[PDB]
Amino acid sequence: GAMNSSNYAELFNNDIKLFVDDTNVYRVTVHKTFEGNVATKAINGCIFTLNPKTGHLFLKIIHTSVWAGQKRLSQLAKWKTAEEVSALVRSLPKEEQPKQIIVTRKAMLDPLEVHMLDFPNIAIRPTELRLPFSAAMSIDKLSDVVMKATEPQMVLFNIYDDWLDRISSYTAFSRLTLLLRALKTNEESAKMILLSDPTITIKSYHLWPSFTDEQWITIESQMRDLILTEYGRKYNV
Amino acid sequence: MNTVPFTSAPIEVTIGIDQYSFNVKENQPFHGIKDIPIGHVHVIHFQHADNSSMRYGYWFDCRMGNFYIQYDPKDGLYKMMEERDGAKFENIVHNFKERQMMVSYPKIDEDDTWYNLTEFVQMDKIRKIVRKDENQFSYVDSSMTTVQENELSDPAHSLNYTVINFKSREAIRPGHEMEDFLDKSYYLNTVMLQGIFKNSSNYFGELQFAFLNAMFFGNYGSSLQWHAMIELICSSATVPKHMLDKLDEILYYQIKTLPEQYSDILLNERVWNICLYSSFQKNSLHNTEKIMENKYPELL
Repeated sequence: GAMNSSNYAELFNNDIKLFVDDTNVYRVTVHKTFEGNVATKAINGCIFTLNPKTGHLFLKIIHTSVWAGQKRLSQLAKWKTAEEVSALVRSLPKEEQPKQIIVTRKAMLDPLEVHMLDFPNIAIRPTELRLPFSAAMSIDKLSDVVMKATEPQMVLFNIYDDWLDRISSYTAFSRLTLLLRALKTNEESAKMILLSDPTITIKSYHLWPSFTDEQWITIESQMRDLILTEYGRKYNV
Repeated sequence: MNTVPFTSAPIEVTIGIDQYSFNVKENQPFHGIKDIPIGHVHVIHFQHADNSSMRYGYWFDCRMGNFYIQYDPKDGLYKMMEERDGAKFENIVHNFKERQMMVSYPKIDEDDTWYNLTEFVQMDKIRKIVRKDENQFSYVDSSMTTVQENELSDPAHSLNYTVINFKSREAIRPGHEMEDFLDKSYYLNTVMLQGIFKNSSNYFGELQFAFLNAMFFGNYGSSLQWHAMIELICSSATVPKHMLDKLDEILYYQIKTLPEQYSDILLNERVWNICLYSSFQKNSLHNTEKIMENKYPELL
């Protein structure tokens, strides 16, 4: 059934699972034509496929060439997402294949179920969680590899850097979703909080800055304050 | 004009013959149904006055043998049986007719309703869906489950409808996932029509039989099968013109015949809304769309 606030802890057990978010697969800029009509121009996208226990991210870059001469692209985007996830599962050794795949958007369920018919024992699940994985393209190094792609490409990352040396998967996922929620609500403010002490750098092999345990607590505080501010800056509450 | 005599009517019961029905009282001197039109399958069905769970009946064709009904006080139901002695049977039917203890199949001459509901239905196809090879007639009731329902518990008492599943390897060619899911033409035309049914007449025969079992027995699995076979046609972009024209007639007579008060439990909102308003065939069922809009505008 649906992944929710009640069965959250299941994300960090020893059954292999992946989250799949399709919100950055089909990306456009909307513009005026010479005649004053409106048109879209596609830009490179990505599937965000994440093991929440290990932090392993399978970032499948979706090059604009995929869309050439195709109709109903927002519908096609779901099927192409399901095709690439099913190709990723088939590419993994049997002992690495997920037992469950959780889709962040209910519209992915039928496309993924139909592409995964060869895998009847892999459970395809929706979630009642409102996860901020749309903000993945606010992580500079992920945005950079997507925009620079000249052809279809899979890039592998650990979205937790080295955090699992010091904290549990539960806590790392909580840190990740807080960072992404802040980046989603006020990107400029979030980026400023992360990159305001020049002495704290991002290692070449990392996505996020090299914060000490104490600095992560301060950062996490600043992110929460930003999310509440913006919720009052917003809602007139 | 054939006859199905009744030995007796020891318990109060509503007896149906096709779309007609009449109430018989406990020990009423009722001895059967005469003037049954040759050339069609028929169904004789029962609902006991004391217990509406007992809702059941027999598909038969009088061209295949001499059939009669006899109440079994052990099994507590009206049973169909074949009389192999032609002369004994002719003599039973002649006596009961002489004493006018038989109801007459009450067909209006202008009225093609039963032909229209059973046009493609053949007794040899019924006997493959309902397996009891020692009898030439077929027992169905309210509670019998389909092979499909039993996959998702007694195989001998099942309805062997053709399994239709839109999210199956049977329905979806490897490499044509989106195409086959959004346009079911390959599944309809290659797998089901050419592959399994062999022709449209056998497909329509199963569809019509599923409807009739849903209507006469409130058989839920039958209703599921009727809707799946409609949806498979309506969800196909490529259907022969003759099949669409025939489907519109078939559904028109089914919707016309359905009791007004059973639309809520026998009609699936999603399937009908999709078939008439969203599907490839949204504009190919003119008669069905008009009767549905005039008779069941709430459902839509």
